[PDB]
Amino acid sequence: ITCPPPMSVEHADIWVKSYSLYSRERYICNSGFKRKAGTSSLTECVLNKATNVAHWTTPSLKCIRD
Repeated sequence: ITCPPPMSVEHADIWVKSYSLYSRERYICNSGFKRKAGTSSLTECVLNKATNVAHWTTPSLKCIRD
């Protein structure tokens, strides 16, 4: 039980080599960028109780320098 590709964020990178059911990942930001005051980039493989496949939340993320 692996997940679909996490394709979100915008101003950030992630690496997760094999995914997993009920796995948490945070975005590394873009090259040097910081999370703005309050933004959360927690992409968690949450079981959507219908599709039987854990997908990757809805994280807003505002990675802006520095």
